[PDB]
Amino acid sequence: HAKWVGESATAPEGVKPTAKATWANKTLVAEELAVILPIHENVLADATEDLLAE
Amino acid sequence: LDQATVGGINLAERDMVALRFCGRFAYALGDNIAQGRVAAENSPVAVITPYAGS
Repeated sequence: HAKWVGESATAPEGVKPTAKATWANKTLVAEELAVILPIHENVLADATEDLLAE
Repeated sequence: LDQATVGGINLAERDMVALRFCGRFAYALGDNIAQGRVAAENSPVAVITPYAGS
């Protein structure tokens, strides 16, 4: 931010302030989610529906 | 001047400026002028001093 200023050559109210801008960091971190669906080959053959499609 | 520090005043920090004036000068007096075979002591200057009495 800015400030209001005097004009004095010697008093502390005649001096312009110093100041900082600052940056920070957010992150994407890739994480994994998964499942395994085991089925028996005979059950998959005897069913009336394609259980691998399901 | 618009950024210097002069007499402890930081010019830029205080929205001040200064004018630095200078000149370089010399003086010489040609005062033992030649007067013959023998070197002489003189001056081209004489002085009048006020009446000291009371």
